[PDB]
Amino acid sequence: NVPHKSSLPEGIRPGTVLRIRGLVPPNASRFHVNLLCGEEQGSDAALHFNPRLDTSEVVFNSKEQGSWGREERGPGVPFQRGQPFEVLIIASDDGFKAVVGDAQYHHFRHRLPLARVRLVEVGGDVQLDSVRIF
Amino acid sequence: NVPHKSSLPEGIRPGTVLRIRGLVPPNASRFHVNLLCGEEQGSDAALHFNPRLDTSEVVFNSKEQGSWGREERGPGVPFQRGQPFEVLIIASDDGFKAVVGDAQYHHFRHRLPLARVRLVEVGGDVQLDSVRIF
Ligand SMILES: O=C[C@H](O)[C@@H](O)[C@H](O[C@@H]1O[C@H](CO)[C@H](O)[C@H](O)[C@H]1O)[C@H](O)CO
Ligand SMILES: O=C[C@H](O)[C@@H](O)[C@H](O[C@@H]1O[C@H](CO)[C@H](O)[C@H](O)[C@H]1O)[C@H](O)CO
Repeated sequence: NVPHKSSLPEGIRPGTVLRIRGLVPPNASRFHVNLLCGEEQGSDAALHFNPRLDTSEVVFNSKEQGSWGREERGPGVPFQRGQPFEVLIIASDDGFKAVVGDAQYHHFRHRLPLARVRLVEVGGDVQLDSVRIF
Repeated sequence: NVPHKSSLPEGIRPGTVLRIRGLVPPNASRFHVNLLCGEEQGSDAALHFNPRLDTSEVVFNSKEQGSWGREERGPGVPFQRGQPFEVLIIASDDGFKAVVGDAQYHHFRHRLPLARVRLVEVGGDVQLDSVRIF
């Protein structure tokens, strides 16, 4: 599938909503949504949101200087192979709210300053219908 | 039609998202989304968002101590009688972003402080499928 990768040169601020609509392929392993602080491979990640169909979990984390932080896991897995989905990633002063379907799923407190984010990437085993930043 | 009215006793903040899904009746005239600062119908309004199918405009305004402020109008009318719609009202530190469909429609600067909001009303000529505060 074609991934999404787009620059946020003015950054994101509290009140930013990333809306992602798509379908999990029937043979999917994992896909990811990253909010990154640079363009180079290995750049710091303010948020890594990683639905894992192969291991029935959704992992949240950050990355600084090449190292992963403490993993946070949401409750259950609100994604199914072969099914469409809608995700909101909502930025506040305190963190990122992940909404899947009709309910908040998990809240990830900021570890890196939000002002460091300047790129969004959506990739892995996912068919994207739309990616929008409001 | 059945309206929505729910309390926000803790107020709202940058990163609050109101997601409204519904259908505009085929003979609709107007409907509204209000963020109010009290429990009475005449309570101050931090946001009054008023799609008007009868006069082909969408009006934004605030109300304080019984008086309306300066009206703001969006570009065109992204609603149609008989059609379903999705609206996001997204709060930032600077204002409310109104998203309709796949695009930001208008940005309305705060006239009232966010901390004063404590009620959300959705009513008028509209059929509501979902009202959520994220
Ligand atoms: O934590 C242990 C779990 O068993 C597993 O989550 C971890 O995997 C990485 O997790 C990263 C996010 O913390 C990121 O997703 C990366 O891509 C993954 O390889 C570990 O490295 C070990 O397997
Ligand atoms: O032609 C534009 C007019 O300015 C018209 O829009 C005004 O309508 C009110 O507008 C309010 C929001 O400003 C709110 O919607 C109220 O319910 C409406 O009666 C009123 O006739 C005069 O103030």
